[PDB]
Amino acid sequence: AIATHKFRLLEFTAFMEIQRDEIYHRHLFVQLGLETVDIRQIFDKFPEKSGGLKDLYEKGPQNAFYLVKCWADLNTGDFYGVTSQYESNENVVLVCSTIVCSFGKQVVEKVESEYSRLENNRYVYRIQRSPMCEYMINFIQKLKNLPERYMMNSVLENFTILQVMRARETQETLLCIAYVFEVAAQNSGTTHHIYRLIKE
Amino acid sequence: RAIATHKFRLLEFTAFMEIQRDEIYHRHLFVQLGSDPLLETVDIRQIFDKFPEKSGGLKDLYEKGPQNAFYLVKCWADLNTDGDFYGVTSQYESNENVVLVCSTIVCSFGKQVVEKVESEYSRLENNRYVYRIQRSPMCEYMINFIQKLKNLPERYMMNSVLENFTILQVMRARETQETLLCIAYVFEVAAQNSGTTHHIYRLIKE
Amino acid sequence: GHQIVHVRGDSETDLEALFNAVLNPQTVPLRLRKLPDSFFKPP
Amino acid sequence: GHQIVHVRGDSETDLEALFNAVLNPKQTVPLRLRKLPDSFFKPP
Repeated sequence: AIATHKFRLLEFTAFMEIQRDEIYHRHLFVQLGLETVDIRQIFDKFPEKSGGLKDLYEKGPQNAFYLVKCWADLNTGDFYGVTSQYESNENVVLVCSTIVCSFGKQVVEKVESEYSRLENNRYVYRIQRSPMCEYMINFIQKLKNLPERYMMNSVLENFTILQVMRARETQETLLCIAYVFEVAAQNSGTTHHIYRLIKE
Repeated sequence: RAIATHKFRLLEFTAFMEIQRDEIYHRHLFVQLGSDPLLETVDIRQIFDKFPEKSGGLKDLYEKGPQNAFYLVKCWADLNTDGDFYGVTSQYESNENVVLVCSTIVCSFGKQVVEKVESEYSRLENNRYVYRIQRSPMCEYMINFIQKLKNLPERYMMNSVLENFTILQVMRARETQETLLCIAYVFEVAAQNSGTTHHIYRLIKE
Repeated sequence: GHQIVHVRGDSETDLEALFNAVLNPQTVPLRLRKLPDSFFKPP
Repeated sequence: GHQIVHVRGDSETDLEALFNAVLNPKQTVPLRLRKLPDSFFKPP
């Protein structure tokens, strides 16, 4: 599970919704909710200036860092978005930064924040239907227009996403997730592997 | 510019509403900042109870400093609008390339009721870093407040209602979380035949 | 897409309370605080 | 709403560059040549 002793990811769903008259359809691109990966193997696929993956890892806590290898389902819109849910044993203002990277450099940054709701003695945070940026929508559409999955995976070799979840008051890293993608096979849904990031 | 430190300054702050009917556009200015007078001072202890005083509130922000970044603006907001969109356009300049984070806290009875957070990356223009928050939409609480204040038959009732309303704007550099500027706002409604005017005060702790 | 807005859950009743503080009533009015004369006089 | 989005000024040309890296090349090491577990390349 993507979790520390104090904070955890409960769900991460990236999707598209379509409404045509009395027919609704929702398509899931990615849906979350362990083996290890040496983080030095991925440093050059993410920004490495101040506040980069290396900087964040050194500051710690090192147990909050994960790498997700996802096979995104492109077999399928009115709305492209992401809904996520988190839990904490401390009352923080959750700040989620999502960095869309190409060639290891930021091309889009999304910043969102959520106040807590006390439910069953825990603090729950829900980022409801966060709209995908136009870069991501156009990227999905252009990848889908490629005639073969092998070209899609080659293009994806230079694409990554980094999510950094922080407590607003202290600026501490609560969780950090690096994402690498391939496209799911035609007869398969979205699947993934989750890895802890360590130094070997 | 008056609302400034030696590294960061407010160039413009315009709160407005606009309407467009049949391609004819009209804009109304509620507030507009930016031989200008020498500034007067206000003891900040006289306004602490009109703003949040928990962790990270006005008193804690002032103690952390820099104290020269804190200002109080007394506004006479123009409510004589005689809207499709209600918003605020602001512009700032800095001698350092920060990621500007602007937090606007709408307060009633000294407590936060709405928080708006916005951030801007700079543009280098004439050897300075310029930040522009263009057409920031006003929250529904502010739109309904303006409309309900305007539905009161007299300006005296409007000013009495405003006695419990304040806005706190806190400008920070994202990387260091340092306070670049902090502006406390207090309002009255402008007289029927007048436009928006204001006074700007430095905040001190004598 | 260009702003984060956190609205208190009771914002609608809070707006009604701002009006009812006057229409159907402790905060110290500004005129009773230690402030320059210009504070109450528009330029 | 609840989102701030900062888009790089050349985002449209950058998206085209992601595709042209494959379709019209002119160097990043593929994951298949790095030190990663075998499961990284095999969907569950």
